[PDB]
Amino acid sequence: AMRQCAIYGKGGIGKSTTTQNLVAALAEMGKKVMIVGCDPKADSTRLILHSKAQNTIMEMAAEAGTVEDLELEDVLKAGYGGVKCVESGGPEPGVGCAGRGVITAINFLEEEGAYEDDLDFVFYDVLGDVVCGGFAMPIRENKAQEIYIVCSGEMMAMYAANNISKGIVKYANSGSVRLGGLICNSRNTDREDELIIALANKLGTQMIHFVPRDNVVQRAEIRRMTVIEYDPKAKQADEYRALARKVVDNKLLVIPNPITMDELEELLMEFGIME
Amino acid sequence: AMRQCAIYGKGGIGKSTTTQNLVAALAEMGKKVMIVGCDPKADSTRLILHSKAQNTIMEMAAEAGTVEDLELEDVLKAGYGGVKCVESGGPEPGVGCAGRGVITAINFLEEEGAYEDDLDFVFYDVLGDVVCGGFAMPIRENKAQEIYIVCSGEMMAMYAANNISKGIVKYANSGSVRLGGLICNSRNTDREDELIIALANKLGTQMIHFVPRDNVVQRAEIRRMTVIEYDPKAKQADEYRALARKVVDNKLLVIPNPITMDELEELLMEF
Amino acid sequence: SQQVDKIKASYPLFLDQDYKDMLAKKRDGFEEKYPQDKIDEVFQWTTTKEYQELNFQREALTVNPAKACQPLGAVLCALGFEKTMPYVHGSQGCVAYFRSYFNRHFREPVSCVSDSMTEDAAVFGGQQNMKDGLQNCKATYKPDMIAVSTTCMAEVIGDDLNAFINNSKKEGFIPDEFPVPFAHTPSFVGSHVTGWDNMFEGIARYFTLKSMDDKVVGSNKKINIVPGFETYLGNFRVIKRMLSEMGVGYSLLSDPEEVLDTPADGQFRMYAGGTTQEEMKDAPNALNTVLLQPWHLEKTKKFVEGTWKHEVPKLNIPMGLDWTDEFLMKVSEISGQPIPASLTKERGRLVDMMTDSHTWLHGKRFALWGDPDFVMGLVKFLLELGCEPVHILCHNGNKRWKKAVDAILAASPYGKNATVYIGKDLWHLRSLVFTDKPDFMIGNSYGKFIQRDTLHKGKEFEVPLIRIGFPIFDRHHLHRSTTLGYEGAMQILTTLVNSILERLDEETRGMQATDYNHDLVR
Amino acid sequence: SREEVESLIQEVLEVYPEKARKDRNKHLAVNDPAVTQSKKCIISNKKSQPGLMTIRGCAYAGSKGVVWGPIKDMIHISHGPVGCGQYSRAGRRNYYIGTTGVNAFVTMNFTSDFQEKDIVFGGDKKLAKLIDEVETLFPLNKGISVQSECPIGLIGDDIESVSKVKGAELSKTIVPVRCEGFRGVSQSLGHHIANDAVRDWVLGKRDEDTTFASTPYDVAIIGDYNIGGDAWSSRILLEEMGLRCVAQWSGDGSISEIELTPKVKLNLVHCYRSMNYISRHMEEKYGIPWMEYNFFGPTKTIESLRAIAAKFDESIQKKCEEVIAKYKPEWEAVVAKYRPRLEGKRVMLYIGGLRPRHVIGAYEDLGMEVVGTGYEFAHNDDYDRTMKEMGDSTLLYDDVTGYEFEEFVKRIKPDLIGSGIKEKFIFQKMGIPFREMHSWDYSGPYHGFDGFAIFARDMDMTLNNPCWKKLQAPWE
Ligand SMILES: Nc1ncnc2c1ncn2[C@@H]1O[C@H](COP(=O)(O)OP(=O)(O)O)[C@@H](O)[C@H]1O
Ligand SMILES: Nc1ncnc2c1ncn2[C@@H]1O[C@H](COP(=O)(O)OP(=O)(O)O)[C@@H](O)[C@H]1O
Ligand code: CLF
Ligand code: SF4
Ligand SMILES: [Ca+2]
Ligand SMILES: [Mg+2]
Ligand SMILES: [Mg+2]
Repeated sequence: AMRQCAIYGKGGIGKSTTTQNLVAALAEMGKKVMIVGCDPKADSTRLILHSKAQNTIMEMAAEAGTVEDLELEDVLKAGYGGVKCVESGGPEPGVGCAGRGVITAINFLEEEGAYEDDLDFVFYDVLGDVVCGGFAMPIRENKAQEIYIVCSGEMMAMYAANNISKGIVKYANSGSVRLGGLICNSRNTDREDELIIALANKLGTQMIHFVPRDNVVQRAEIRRMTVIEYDPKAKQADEYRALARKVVDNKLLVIPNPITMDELEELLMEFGIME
Repeated sequence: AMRQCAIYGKGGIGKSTTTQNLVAALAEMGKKVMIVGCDPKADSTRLILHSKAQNTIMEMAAEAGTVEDLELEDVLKAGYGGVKCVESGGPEPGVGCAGRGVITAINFLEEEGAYEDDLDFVFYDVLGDVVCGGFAMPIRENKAQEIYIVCSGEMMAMYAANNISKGIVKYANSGSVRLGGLICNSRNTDREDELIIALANKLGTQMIHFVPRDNVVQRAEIRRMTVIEYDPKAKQADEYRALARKVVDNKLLVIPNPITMDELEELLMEF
Repeated sequence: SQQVDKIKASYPLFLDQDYKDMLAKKRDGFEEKYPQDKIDEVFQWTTTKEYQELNFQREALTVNPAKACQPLGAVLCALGFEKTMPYVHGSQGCVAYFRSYFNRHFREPVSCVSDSMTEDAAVFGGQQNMKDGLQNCKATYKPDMIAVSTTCMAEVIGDDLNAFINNSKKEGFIPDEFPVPFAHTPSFVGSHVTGWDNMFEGIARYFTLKSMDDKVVGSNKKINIVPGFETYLGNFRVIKRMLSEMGVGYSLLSDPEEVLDTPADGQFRMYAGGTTQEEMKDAPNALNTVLLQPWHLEKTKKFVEGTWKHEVPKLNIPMGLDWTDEFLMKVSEISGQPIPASLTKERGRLVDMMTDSHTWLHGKRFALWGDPDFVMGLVKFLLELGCEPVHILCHNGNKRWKKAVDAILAASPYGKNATVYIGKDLWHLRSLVFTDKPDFMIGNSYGKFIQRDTLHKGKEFEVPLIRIGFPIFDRHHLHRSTTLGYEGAMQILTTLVNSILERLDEETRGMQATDYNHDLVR
Repeated sequence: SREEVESLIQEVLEVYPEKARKDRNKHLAVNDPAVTQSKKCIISNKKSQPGLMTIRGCAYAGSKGVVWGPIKDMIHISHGPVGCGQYSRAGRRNYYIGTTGVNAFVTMNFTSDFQEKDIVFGGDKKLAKLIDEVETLFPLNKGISVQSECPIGLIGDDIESVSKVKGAELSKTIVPVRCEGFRGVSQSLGHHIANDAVRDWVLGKRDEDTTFASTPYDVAIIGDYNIGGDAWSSRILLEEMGLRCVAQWSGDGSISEIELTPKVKLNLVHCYRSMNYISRHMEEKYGIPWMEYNFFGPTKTIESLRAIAAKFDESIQKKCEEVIAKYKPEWEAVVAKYRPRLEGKRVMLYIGGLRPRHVIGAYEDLGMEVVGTGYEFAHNDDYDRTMKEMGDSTLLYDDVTGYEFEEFVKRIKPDLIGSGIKEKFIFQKMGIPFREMHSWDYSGPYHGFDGFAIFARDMDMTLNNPCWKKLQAPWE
């Protein structure tokens, strides 16, 4: 069975870097994988692609002026490890609904035949800051069966994670969408791991991995390539292998029980973020 | 006569915190202000109010069940220094548009008469991460004339700043919307200030004020009060008065020239 | 000006010279109307083959649809039950429209209520409206049962009906025991027929799901009949009369005939007749369940076969001579009761009317449209009459159904020029009648306009509209007709032959021109 | 009596649960002709209580159904699922002259026909495709309007951009209109949304054009929808008086007439509720004054012709008198024939916004007394205008529920009831003669002098029809 996964989180927390690196590792293992970034930035397919920018379905559909008129080979281009990298992209700001461009892209990808291509895994990069129907569309359609939330020691990430879990609960009766786990990215906080696991426990799902903050991602990134590809031997390369291993190995998908702002507020002080 | 300004930024960067402080400095100054928060977080009105949570128009209107049914006094409550605070609120995750909640909340106040109350300033705490019709609604109807964006040394704050500036650009012919300034929040970056101004210059607006990171800010927040209010004698407290002094003083509203991602790459790389 | 002795209504009042002069001045002076020659040039263009192609090439614009939304289907079905008030969760404008569309076709009052969800209700959800609505409606109208359906605003925001209804009972707004079956009825998905199917499976499911152990199949020795979405009273009446004639015990689930037909005796009756709650509860005890219109009764077929374990027989809507023979024989096999002499006489009479009217009917070309079961039934009957149905259109139809009809057409030498179109509107049909011309059009009142357009091209190009179907708003009491059974077939046969004879008379009425063929005996 | 009517209101309200009962009492009042302000007497234009069977339509009905639909040249797309366009097609008789489907499209139903793919993905791409399709198929249309159904506001579709971009591409005016059903509480906000839509996208096009030649006598009928040809009968009277009618809003209207409206010297407003928003705007932007007038019945028409003529010079005033002289023998003949027939008969009316107050003069012209009247979605300024017209101690109801209406009618016992289609079948059953006020029961026009003859004749045939005697069976 081909698999669909989503990385949702507060912007700037490493959703793209973590998603791309995990897929590089799976690409290292040999699972056939496809990455679609639903985030408007589109730097999501950059490390795997080795391209400064990736032209999107949205950009490509325009000029062309018709969505089905647009060709698949031009739209989807294969990366390192043979992983397909594609970009949903989106509208010029203030016009229409942004999450909407995400939906036309998956539809385009489904209609043009990307799935059932025996790709072992599919990864979605999504902006986790706001949940509304365009964004919540992957949650609405059963676009991604398993959802992983990147979050950190800061209060904003936990609000984002908590916010996304509330999304899953609403689309739970309709869908097969379930939250997989909570990925964790270190900001070099005092007790990031202990805090994330407590929240994961409060949320009802396991924190999948602790990803250490390292200067090595940055070096690889400026080179415009992934850590696993750049220094297979590197310590950060092993950690990303582990997340990849943990995600394939993990069998626990659960409908989240969201915590209140007070519970989130109370739990940050329990580790002493706030007195 | 009356100027309404809206604070925009990435989540977690200080807009609720920055706005509250600037407004309390303004209130201490005697200016009459109303703060309407468009952010789903709704922690926007917390420091001036000294309340754990402020019931949103949406939370109050839901129990009542209808919007004109609900009372203005219960919805709008007076803060410290006489400042008016209200939460726009919003929808349950995955339902309707989060951004629409800003719109019904703003129209309810116009109909209820919050405006034309001889209020000197109106500030909108707004979520700056995603530019959407619903989120960029204050930009579309001329809810706010001058927009101030909170930005810092990282990639995300500068990008969100650029995006919000992209939004102000699309609605320039219909509206009177202009970018008021760029307020820089310290990420304790090595060359954060030169970077914001450099990012700012290319953009077309001068960074209005540089705000340092202080533990005084953290401490005032736990007591559920503003910095200006908790410690008047403080440097950070005096800093906020500078931004507030600068906001009254600044008379420069410019239509932004959105910058390209790469220039942002050369620029981040320059400092 | 008006002579008081003979007052003139809009027509022919505006036909007066002062008004004619005024309109022209208005048209010439401020309308900036395209020249009549241009209008003429454009009109002749739409009648062409070239335009049909561009018209049939449409992928996004629907002009003059032949289908309506789901809640209409849901409200009609809810009306079938005793002392039951249809209740629609969502915005109110929908309820006003359903009552009016129903009022005009049935010329009877239609009772329906809404919880009235607003803009504010859109952000919070439909929870308050549902509790207050359920509480207010019950106190005010005293319905025994309230059946909930939902409007598209409600479907898009995603209010949970089951959760809302339970919390209303839980919070104490309405009793725990008070029946409140509910069915989600998205207007974007399907049609009113699907809407009808959903409401019914929901009502059937609410009454029979919790208790199935006590129920044993064939224990009550009655046959459940599920009508489907039906707007002809004679149909409910005919199905009951024949089962009654045959002596077969039966339960008609969702019978809206008494309420849609209450007498004007000085007192207004909000509720009349209907299927009883007990009839609904004791339904699984039937020998079998027969569905009259199977194409839109698919969800209900799944619940009845799966939950009640009834083996629903495959039978076409009992229209025409063959289908009605099949329905009766089948009822005879399930009931164990024989088809009586009385019914066999009726069939004989239908055949006699067929032999008597065959020459006029033979070879006539018809373009027809409607809901899929009805169209399918009509197509089968016309072929049995030897008529040729050229254009068959079902807007709310599907691929399986189209496949089914083509098979029917293939079986008869008569179905040779016949083509089935689905997902195509009346605008498409207009083009079809103009490019390939049927003798007649069988359809609802929306076809009055297609007829008007054809007469415009010419007298000879006009296709008269024969009304059978729903909605019919320009004629009175046709909803009292019957299309099912032998009786229905007889009514349909008389209307078609007489429609054809009425037309021939019009064409031959010219004095010393065509009156040579204006015969006394036809 | 006042105590009796007050008791009747209290008595009826007993059935309702408390939140609903408390709210409803605010909407039912015994009329005092003396009161200046409506708010003391009655409250109005509030969200309806759920489950009570209110007669109110949605905002889509007010915008698509009443203001926009009547324009003949333009094409109106009902954007959303298939039902709204379908229920409303050819429902209302706003009469127009044109070649349908070729140059005039009023009876036609044009829809985006949303399916779930559209609800999930959104309808903008489809609306644009529909706009292109609309253009190839119907080449002579002079405009396009998109009427938003309920799902449009909810799914986040931006129709303004599509309308702006296509319009630009086709050099055609496309008016996006946000009349989502959930917005507002009655057909009323729709009028405003529609009025505002007309003003932003269609009114100012000939802002700088001075080519059209304008006489000082030019006038525009605002808010007359030509139901049954009401506007035409109203229009001929103004023309005979010497005024020139540049535009009709919006019955039998054309986009060219609307764009030429601001050129007119005076705006005559027949329906205050529906188009007063546009009238005020025109007075602020162009300085054109607007006056409310009533053409129902000979008395209102004479009074109205007189008022309009005063706003003009003596030639017009003189012409006004000739016309009143000309139609005087016609109307009085109607009065002589039908007043003895309808005298002293009590009437109860329920209609949405303009008519409950307006047809009162005509009924009185026939000697009929209007015992009670109400409004489906009328504002309080509408109610301020109503009490002077209504007699003392007469019953007034706003957003009357079906149950309230039946109980009021059973107690009051009016000879004839004027109301809409939903209300009509219940009353006939009850044996009370019913005339539909909205559609003029497929008759009309009821406006003007010509309209009045039809109206007197119509009240008389229905009120005195032999079928009412026949309801109780002879065998007890
Ligand atoms: N484990 C890590 N250690 C150190 N830096 C990291 C790590 N993961 C990500 N980063 C850096 O932090 C930033 C956030 O990652 P990114 O995917 O770009 O953000 P988002 O997906 O939230 O927009 C990038 O600049 C990246 O180089
Ligand atoms: N100038 C500052 N000095 C110290 N702490 C700050 C400062 N600005 C913000 N913070 C802290 O950082 C967090 C994020 O800012 P906040 O206003 O809450 O986010 P948002 O921008 O999403 O409204 C708060 O918890 C606040 O205490
Ligand atoms: S409040 Fe909504 S805008 Fe108003 S009139 Fe109703 S519909 Fe339309 Fe309805 S009939 Fe069905 S459920 Fe929708 S699609 Fe249309
Ligand atoms: S649904 Fe989301 S993406 Fe769409 S307009 Fe609303 S906030 Fe923006
Ligand atoms: Ca009847
Ligand atoms: Mg990213
Ligand atoms: Mg905030």
